[PDB]
Amino acid sequence: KMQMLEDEDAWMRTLHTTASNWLHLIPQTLSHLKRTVENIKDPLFRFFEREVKMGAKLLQDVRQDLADVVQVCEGKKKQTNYLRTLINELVKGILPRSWSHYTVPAGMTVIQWVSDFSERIKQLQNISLAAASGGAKELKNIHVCLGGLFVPEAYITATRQYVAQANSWSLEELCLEVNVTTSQGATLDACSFGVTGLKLQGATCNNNKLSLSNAISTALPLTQLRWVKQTNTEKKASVVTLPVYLNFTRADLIFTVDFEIATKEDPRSFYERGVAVLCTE
Amino acid sequence: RERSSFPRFYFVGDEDLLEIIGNSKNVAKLQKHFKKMFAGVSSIILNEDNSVVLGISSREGEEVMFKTPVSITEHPKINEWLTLVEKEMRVTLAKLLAESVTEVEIFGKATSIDPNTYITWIDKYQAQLVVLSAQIAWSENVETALSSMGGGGDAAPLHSVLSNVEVTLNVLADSVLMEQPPLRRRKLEHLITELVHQRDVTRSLIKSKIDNAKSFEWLSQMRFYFDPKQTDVLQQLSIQMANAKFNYGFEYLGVQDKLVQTPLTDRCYLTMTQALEARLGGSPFGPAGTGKTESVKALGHQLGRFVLVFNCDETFDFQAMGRIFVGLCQVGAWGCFDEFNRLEERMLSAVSQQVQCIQEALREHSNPNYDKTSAPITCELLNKQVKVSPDMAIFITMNPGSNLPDNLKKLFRSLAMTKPDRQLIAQVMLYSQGFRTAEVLANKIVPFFKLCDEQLSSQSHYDFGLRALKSVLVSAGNVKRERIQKIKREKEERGEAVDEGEIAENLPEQEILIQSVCETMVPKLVAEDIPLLFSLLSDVFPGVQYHRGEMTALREELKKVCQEMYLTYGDGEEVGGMWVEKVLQLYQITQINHGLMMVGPSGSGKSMAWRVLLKALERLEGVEGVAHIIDPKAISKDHLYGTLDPNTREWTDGLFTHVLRKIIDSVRGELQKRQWIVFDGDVDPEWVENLNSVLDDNKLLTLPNGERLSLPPNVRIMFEVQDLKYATLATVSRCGMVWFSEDVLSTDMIFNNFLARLRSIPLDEGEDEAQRRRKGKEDEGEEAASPMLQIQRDAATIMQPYFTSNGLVTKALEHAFQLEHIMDLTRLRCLGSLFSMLHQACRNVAQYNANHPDFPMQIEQLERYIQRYLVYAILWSLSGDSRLKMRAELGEYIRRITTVPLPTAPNIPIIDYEVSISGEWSPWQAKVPQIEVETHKVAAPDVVVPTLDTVRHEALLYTWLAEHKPLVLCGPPGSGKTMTLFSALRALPDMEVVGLNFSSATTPELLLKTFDHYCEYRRTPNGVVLAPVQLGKWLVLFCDEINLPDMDKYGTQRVISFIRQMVEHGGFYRTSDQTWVKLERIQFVGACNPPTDPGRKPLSHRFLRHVPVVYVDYPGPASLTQIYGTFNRAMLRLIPSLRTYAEPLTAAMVEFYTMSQERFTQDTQPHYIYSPREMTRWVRGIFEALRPLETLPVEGLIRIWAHEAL
Amino acid sequence: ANGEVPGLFEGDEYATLMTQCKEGAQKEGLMLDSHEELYKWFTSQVIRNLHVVFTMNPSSEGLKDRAATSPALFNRCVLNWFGDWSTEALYQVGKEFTSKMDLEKPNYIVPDYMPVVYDKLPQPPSHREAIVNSCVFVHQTLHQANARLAKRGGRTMAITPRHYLDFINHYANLFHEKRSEL
Amino acid sequence: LSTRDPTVEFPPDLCSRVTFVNFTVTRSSLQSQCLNEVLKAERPDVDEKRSDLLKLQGEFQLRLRQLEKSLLQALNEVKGRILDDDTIITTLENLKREAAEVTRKVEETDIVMQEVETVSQQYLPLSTACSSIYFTMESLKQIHFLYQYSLQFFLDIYHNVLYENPNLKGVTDHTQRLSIITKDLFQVAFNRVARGMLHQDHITFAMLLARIKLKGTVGEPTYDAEFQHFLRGNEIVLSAGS
Ligand SMILES: Nc1ncnc2c1ncn2[C@@H]1O[C@H](COP(=O)(O)OP(=O)(O)OP(=O)(O)O)[C@@H](O)[C@H]1O
Ligand SMILES: Nc1ncnc2c1ncn2[C@@H]1O[C@H](COP(=O)(O)OP(=O)(O)OP(=O)(O)O)[C@@H](O)[C@H]1O
Ligand SMILES: Nc1ncnc2c1ncn2[C@@H]1O[C@H](COP(=O)(O)OP(=O)(O)O)[C@@H](O)[C@H]1O
Repeated sequence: KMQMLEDEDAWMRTLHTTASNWLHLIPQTLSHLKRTVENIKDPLFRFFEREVKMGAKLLQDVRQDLADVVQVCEGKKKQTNYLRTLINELVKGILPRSWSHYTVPAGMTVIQWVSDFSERIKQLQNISLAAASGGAKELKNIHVCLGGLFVPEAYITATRQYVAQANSWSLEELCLEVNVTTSQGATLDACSFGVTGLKLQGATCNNNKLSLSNAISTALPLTQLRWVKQTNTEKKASVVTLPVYLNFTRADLIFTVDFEIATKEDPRSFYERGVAVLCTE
Repeated sequence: RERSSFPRFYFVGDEDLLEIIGNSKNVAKLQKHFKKMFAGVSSIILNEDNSVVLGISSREGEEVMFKTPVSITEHPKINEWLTLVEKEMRVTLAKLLAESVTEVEIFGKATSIDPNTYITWIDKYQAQLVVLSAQIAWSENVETALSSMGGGGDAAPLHSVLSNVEVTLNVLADSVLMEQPPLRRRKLEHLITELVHQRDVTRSLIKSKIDNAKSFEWLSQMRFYFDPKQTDVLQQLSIQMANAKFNYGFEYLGVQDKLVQTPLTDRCYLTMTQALEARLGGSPFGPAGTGKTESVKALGHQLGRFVLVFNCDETFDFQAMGRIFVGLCQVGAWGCFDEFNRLEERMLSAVSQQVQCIQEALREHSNPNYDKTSAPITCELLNKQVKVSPDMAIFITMNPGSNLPDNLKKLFRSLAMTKPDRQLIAQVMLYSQGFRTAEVLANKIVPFFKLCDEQLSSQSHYDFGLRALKSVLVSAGNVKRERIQKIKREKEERGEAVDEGEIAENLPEQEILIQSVCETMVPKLVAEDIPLLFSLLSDVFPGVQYHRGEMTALREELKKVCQEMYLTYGDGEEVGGMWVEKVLQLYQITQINHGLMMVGPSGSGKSMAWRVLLKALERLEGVEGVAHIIDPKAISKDHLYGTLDPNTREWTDGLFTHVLRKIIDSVRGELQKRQWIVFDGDVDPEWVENLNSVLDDNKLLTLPNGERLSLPPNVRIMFEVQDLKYATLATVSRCGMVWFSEDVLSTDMIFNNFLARLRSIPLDEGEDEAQRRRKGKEDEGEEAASPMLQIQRDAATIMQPYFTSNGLVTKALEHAFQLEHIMDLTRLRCLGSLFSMLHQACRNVAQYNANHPDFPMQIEQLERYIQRYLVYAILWSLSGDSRLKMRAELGEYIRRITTVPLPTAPNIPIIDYEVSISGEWSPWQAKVPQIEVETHKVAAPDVVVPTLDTVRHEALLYTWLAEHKPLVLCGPPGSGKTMTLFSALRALPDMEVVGLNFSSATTPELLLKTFDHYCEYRRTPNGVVLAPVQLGKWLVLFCDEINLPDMDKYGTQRVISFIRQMVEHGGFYRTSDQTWVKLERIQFVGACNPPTDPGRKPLSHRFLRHVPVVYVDYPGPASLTQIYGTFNRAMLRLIPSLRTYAEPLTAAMVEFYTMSQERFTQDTQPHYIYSPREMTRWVRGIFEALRPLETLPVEGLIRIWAHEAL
Repeated sequence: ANGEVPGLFEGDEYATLMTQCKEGAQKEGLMLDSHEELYKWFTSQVIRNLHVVFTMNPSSEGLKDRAATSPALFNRCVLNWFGDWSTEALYQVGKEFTSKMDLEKPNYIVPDYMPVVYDKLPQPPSHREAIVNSCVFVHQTLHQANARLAKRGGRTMAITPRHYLDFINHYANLFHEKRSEL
Repeated sequence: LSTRDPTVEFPPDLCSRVTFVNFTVTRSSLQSQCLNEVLKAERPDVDEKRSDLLKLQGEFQLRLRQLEKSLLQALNEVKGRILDDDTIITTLENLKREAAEVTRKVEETDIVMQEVETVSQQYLPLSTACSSIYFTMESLKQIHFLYQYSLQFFLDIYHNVLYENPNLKGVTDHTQRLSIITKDLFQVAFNRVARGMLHQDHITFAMLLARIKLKGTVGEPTYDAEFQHFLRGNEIVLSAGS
C-alpha cells in the first residue's frame, strides 16, 4: 500500500480485469426460500429464511455495484464523485463504508472479503437448494459451517428452539454439551446438530479430551452441538470453559464450550495458554 | 457569601433566585424547585401561618414528621432558616433512625414478629429510615455473631441470624398478598428487596464457613457499623467497604427507587468506594440497557448522597456544567455523566479539562503528607476558587458501541459493564412483588426478551431492554394484586371461606405473567410478527395460554357507536375483529398510562378508533367527552407551547398552554368530564422537550414565569403520528404504542363506510343540518327526505355488488397498485377520489331532475348512468395520476376485467369518452366548442381554445370543486395546467380565485395574511366562522406550486400540513385568539410538477391521503392540430390573400415540432425539452412579422415560418 | 409565467404603485378606473417592456441551487447555444488584432504542404496568414492536450476564448516590446 | 492572488478570469532541481565550466553594450580633447579583450556543454533514484499518521549529504565520488527518517530504499516482475484447486 500517494513516476483497465474476475467468481443469483404456513412454525426455517433473504439482498446489491463498475470500465457508463472515491478506495485496498453489512474481521483486504463472500454465498446457495428440495426437516440434517453464517449466534439459538419444540421443553431446562467427533457423518441425535468450520487454538482434541500442543492451531473435525436437559450435576474439576470467537482479533463472542482435561495438567495451564476456539483464522 | 451561607441556590437559575429573594413570603412560589433540588423531595410541610416547618412532603404523598421542627419567624434570614431546615432535617433523620433501630433490635431479636406491628412500623417510619434500620439491625446482629464467635468456629449465631432473616422474609411473603397504599407498598418492596440480598450474604458466609471477625470474606459485603451513642449525627452510621471507612450522609432521600444489589453492582460499589477512599474517580463503560447510571444511583442511595444524573445526549448546557461542578464540590453530591462520549469536540475538551481539575483537587486528599488539620482545598472553575468536599464523586460514564477521554484515562478507575444478571433481577422483582414462584418464571422470562430481540423483525418502535422488563414486572404485580382482589370479592359474594394463602396457592402465575407481557407488548406488534411471537412464547412458556381481557360492556357501546357512525363491526377475527382489538388496546393503554402514541401509517383509522372509543366510553360511563385536536406543526413552537414578552412581562397564552390553563381552571367543571387532547400529524422532536415535564412524573407544564399546571387523569394526551422514524428514544419509552397496521382498515371497510354515509347523509344541507344532528335521531317518516337522497340510496343499492371483497373496484385498485404514477400512491386517495366522483354523479342527477320538473329519470337510466360513471370514475381515480400510456393500459385492463358495457370503438381510448346525462356513451370531441378567436389577441390566449383534454379537465375541475375537495394537477411543465385552472375557475361565477404562488420559503403567515385581506371574521352561536367579505361568494384560494416550499429539518413541510388540517378538520386554531374556527366558504386547489423534477419536494402521504390528482400531459397530435389550426385560421386574417394556407402551415409546424421533440430529448443535454409555450412564442413571432406588413407572398410566408423555426 | 409575482405589491406598495400607475396611465392616454384593471394594465406594460436575459456557464454546473438548472426554466426560457469559437472566428480575431504591429516581411516562402487548420486560408499564405494560422493552432493544441489530460484522469480545467484573446494580446504586446527593445 | 492548498476546483466562471501559476514540485521539477544542485557542487571544474558557458546571455550582452555605445561609432567633429596622454588605446583594448573573450566563448560553445552532458548522463540514475527516494518517503503517510515529512526536509538531507559530509574530504576520483554520494545519501536519509518511526516500520522503509536502489542501479536487472509477483501475489486472484 506504499506506492499510491505520489509514486506516479492505468488503473481503469486493471480494475476492469479484476471486476471481470469478481463477476466470474461471485455466483449470479441467490433464490429466496419459499415460505409455507407449515414450514414457518419451524425456527430453523425462520432463521434460514432470514439469512437467505439478507444474503440474497446483499448479493443483488453487490452484483449491481459490480455491474456499474464494469459498465463504467467498459466505457458505457460514468461514475460520479463519490463513486470515484469508491474507485480510489478499491485501488488503495480499503473496504469502503458501503460494504460492511455483516460481521467481518476489521481492516482486511477487499479481495479476501470478496473471496469469503463468495464462499458464504455458495454455502447459502447449498442450504437454500437443500431447503427447496427437502423442506424444514432437512435443515436439521444438513451440516452448516458456523463461521460462514451471517449470524451463527442466531443459528445456535435456532437449534435450541428446534429441540425445544421437538421435545416440548421450556428454554430454561436446556444446556449445551460439546461433542467434537473425529468420525465424519455420525448419526445425529434429535438434539444434536452438525457444525463444521471450527479450529482450536493452543490445544488439540483427542476423544473429546484436550491436550496442550505447541502448534499454532489444530483443524477441528465435524463438531456436534447437543442440547441435553440441564440436570443438577456437580461440575467436575477437569472441565474447562473456552470461548468461541468468530475471528482472530477476538473482539466479539459467539458462545462457550466445555471440554475435558485429559492428563495431569491444570486448567489454569489452558487458561494461561489462551486456548480459544476460532471460526475463522 | 451567598454560596458560603447557603450553597443550594445554584442548580436553579438566576431569575429563580431573584424571585426567591424578592418573594420570600411566596412559599407556594418557592416550593416549585424541590423536585430537582433534592433526590425525592417534592415539597415541604409548613404551618397555616407558615411559621413552623412541620415536615417534608414527598412525591408519593409521604409526610415525614419532625422530632424537632424548624421555626421560620424568629430567623427572618432566608438562607439562615433554609440551612436550619436542612440541618434539623438531618437531626430528625438521625433521631428517628435511632428510635427505629431501637425497636428493630427487638424486631430482629424475636423469632416471631406480629405482621400488624410490622405494618405499623412501616407506616410510622419513612422508606429511607426503614431500609436503613433493616441494614443496621442485620449488620449489628452479624457483628455480634462474629464477635461472639471470636475464632471458635461456632456456627450457631450465624445460623440464628440466617433463620431470623428467613422467618422475617416468610412474614413478608405471607403479608405481601394483601392490599396496601402505594407508599407503604413501596416501603415493603424496598425492605424485601434488601432483605433477600442480606439472605444471599448469609448463605454466602455459611457456604464459605467463615470464622473470623476481620476476614475479607465478610469485609467484601454490605457492612453497616452503627454507633447510636455517637454525638455527631453524621458519624453515627458508618458505611465501611473493605479499606474504605465512610459515613452515611443523612439527607432525606424521599421515595427513590432502590436498585438491587446484584454481584455486578457489588463489584461496582467495591471499585467506586475503593476509588473514593483513594480519592480517584470512577468511570464505568459499556452498552445500553445494562445499569451504569442507575447502579451509580443505587450506590448514591445506599450511601445517602444527593444524586443528580447529568445526561448530555444532545441536551447539554455548557454555561451550567461549571455550576454543576461547583455545586457538587460545595454540597457533596454524586453526578453521573451518562453517555459522555456523545459530546462535541471543543466543549468536550473543556468539560474534560474541568473534570480533570476536579479529580486532581479530590486527589489532593489522597496523600497523607497533606495533613487534614490544615486543609484549604482549592480548584478552578473559570477563574474562581472552589473548595471540594471530601465526599463528592464524579462518575464519567462512557457508552462505546468511544474509549475513555485522553485526560481521563488515568484519573478514573474504570469498570466494564457488559451483561447484568437479568435472571437475578427478574427473580428478585418477582419475589419482591409477591410472586410465590419467582425463580422458575424469572428464568423463563429472561431468555424471552433476548429471544424477542433476536428472532423478531427489527423495527424502531420495539423495545426489549431491562427497563422494559422492569415495567412489565410492575404491570405483572399490579395484575396479580387486581386478580387477588377480584378472587376475594367473588369468594366473599359466594358462600365459601376466605383464605388469601389458600387462594394464592391455587392461582396461575404463568397465566398472570403471560397476560401482563401480552398486555404491555402485543399492541406494539405488527401483524407480521404475531404468530411467530405466539409460537415463541409457547416455546418459552410451554402449555401457558393468554386469555384476552374481555369487556362486553365497552363492546356493546362500541358496536352501538359504530352503527351510529356508518361503519362495520366484528366480534373478533371477523371483518372488524382487528380494529375492535386495536381500539380496546387503546382503552387499556389510556387506563394504564396518561398518554400514548397511535403510530399507524396513513390510511389506518387511528383517529376513528380514537373517536369511536370516546363515544363508546360516553355511552358507557356517562362521562362527557371533549376533543382538542391540537396540531403541533400547524403553529410554530412558541405559539404552540406559549411564549413570553421580552419586555413588560406578560404570559400570552399559546395553544396547548391555553387549553391546559382552561382545563385546570375548569369553569365548566371538566374534572367530571373526560378531556382528550390529540396531536395529529407525525412526531417531531423539536416540540417534545416541553412535553417531557408534562408527561413525566412531575406532570407539570414548566414555564419561565413560574406557573405550575398539574395533569389530572382527566387529561389524556394522545398522538396521531404517521411514523416515529424521527422520534427520540425517550418518547419511544415514555408512552404506550398501538401500531395500526395498514391491513386493519380494509377495502371492505372503506366500501361499507362510503355506501352507508351515502345512503344516510343529505348532501346539499350544509351547516344547518350539521348542528341539527343534536335534534332528533332518525327523522322517521322521511324516507324520501330529498329526491336526490332517493337517488343516492338507489345508486348505492345498484353499486353494492361493485363494492364487494373480490369486486371490480378492488381488482382495479390492486392493479393500479402495481402500476406507476409520478406522485406517491395512496389507496385512500384513490378511493376518496372515486367517492367524490360518485357524489358528483348524484349531484348531476339532482340538478338534471331539478331542471326537468316534469319527471325524474327512471331506474334504467339511473343504472346505466351510474355504471358508466363508475367505470369512468375508477379510471380517472386510479389511472388519472399516470402518463397516457399506462393510463391507457389500465383502461385496457378495466375493459378486460369489467362487466359494464363499454364504447364499441376498438382503437380509441376509453378515457377519451364522456358519460352523458342519459345512459349512453358520447365522446368529448362531439361537443368540444370549436371557437374562433379574435385576431386582436391570438398568440396569448387568455381563454383556452377547447380541445379533448381541456374539456375533460374543466369538467372534472368542476366536479372536484363542487365538493370543495382540494385538487392537485401534476405533469410536465408547460402542459397548460395553470391555464386550464384559470379558465375553468373563472368560468363559473359561484367562486372567486385568489392566485398565490408558494415560494421555497413560504409559511402560512402568508395564508393568514391573504385570509385577513380577502376575508373577515364573524362570530356565531355555533362557534367562530371565517368567511369572505363579499356575502354569498365562495373563495377558492389558489396554489401555483404546492411542491415548491422546502421541507423542515425532519421531512415534513408546514404549508402542506396546514392544508391537510384544513381538509381534515375544517378549520384551524388561531394564534392571536387561540380559538377554533370553521371554514364555511373556502376551498383549496393547487398545481405541481412530478417530484422526480429537481426543485419538487415529494408530498406527504398525510396530505396526499385526501387530495385527488390528475396528470396534465402535453396535448398530443390531434389536440395540437386542432388548437393551432384555430390559432392560424383566425391569425392569417392580417393578409386576405392567404386564406388557404393556415391548414398546411399548422400541419407542417406541428409535424416538425413532433419530430424535433422525438429526436432531441433531454437525456443527452439538459435543455432539450419542448412544449406549446415555445409554439405560442413561434406564433407570436409570425404575427409580429406579419402585422406591420401590408401583403406578403406564400414564399415570404414560408421564409418567415422557417426563420422563426430556426 | 404571468408578467408578475403574487406577493410583491401587497400593502402600502399596492396603493403607491397603483397611484403612480394611474398617473402614468393618464400620462400616456388610456382611461382605467378599477384597481384590478389598472393592475392588469401594469402587468401588460411589464410583459411588453421588460425582458430578462441570462449570462451563465455551460452545461457543467452541478453545485448551485440552479446546477443542472430546472426544466421549467429550460422550457419557459427561449434557448440559444452561445457555444465556443470556431476556427474561422479564431482566424478573424487573430487577423485583425496583430495587424497593428510591423509584422511585414516578404522573404517568407511557401512549402509544398502547408499545415492549415483554417480551411479557407488564402493560398499562398503570407506572413500575416502564417502568423494567424500558427496562433490558431496553438489554441487547438491546447484543447487537444486538455482533452488528453482529462482522458488520463488528471486535474483539468476549461480553456476559453478569453484565454485565446489574452494570448493574442500577449503575442502582439511581446512583439511590440521586443521591437521597442531593438 | 495566492492560495495555500494545492488541490482546488475553481469554477469555470472564475477560471476564465484568472490564470494559474503553479509552484508545486512533480517528478520532472524535482529531477531538474536535482541536476541543478548536483552540477553546481560536486565537481568545481564542472561548475565553473558550466557557469562560463551559461553567461553568454544578457549579463555579458549588457557588459559589452554599456561601452559599445562609445566603441561602435567614430566619424566627425574634431575637438582636440583626446590627446592628453594618448592612453585611449588601452581604454579600447580593455573592451578588445572582452570582445576576444566572448568571440572565443562563442566559438567554443559545444565541447564544455558536451562534457557537462556526458557527466549528467552518469547523474541520471542518481536523479531518478533521488526522485524515487523522496516520493516513497513522502508516500509514507499511508502507514501511520505520524509519518509525514517535508520537501524542505528532504532538501536539507541532500544539502547535508553534499556539503557538510566529512566522508567527501580529500576524495577526487569521480566514479568513486559518485558511489560515495549515493551511499551517503541513502545512509543519511535512512537515519534521519528512522529517527522518528516505530521499530515495526524501519524494516519496511529500509526494504523500500533497497528496492529503489535495485531499480535505479545499472549492470544488473531490476527484478521488476519478480518483485511485483512476490508482493502483489497476495492481492491478485489465486485459483482454487491449484
Ligand atoms: N369502523 C370503520 N369501518 C369502516 N371504515 C372505517 C371505520 N373506521 C374508519 N374507517 C375509515 O377510515 C377513514 C378515515 O379514518 P382515519 O382518519 O382515522 O384514518 P387515518 O388514515 O389514520 O387518518 P388520520 O391519522 O389523519 O386521522 C374513513 O374514511 C373510513 O372509510
Ligand atoms: N394546450 C394549450 N393550449 C393553449 N395554450 C397552451 C397550451 N399548452 C401550453 N400553453 C401555453 O402555456 C403558457 C402557460 O403555461 P401553463 O399554462 O402550463 O402554466 P405555468 O404556470 O407556466 O405552468 P407550470 O405548472 O409548469 O409552472 C401560455 O403561454 C399558453 O399559451
Ligand atoms: N440490578 C438492576 N436492578 C434493576 N434494574 C436494572 C439493574 N441493572 C440494570 N437495570 C436496568 O437497566 C437499565 C439501564 O439503563 P440506565 O442504567 O438508566 O442507563 P444505561 O443504559 O446507560 O446503563 C435501567 O433502566 C435499569 O432499569
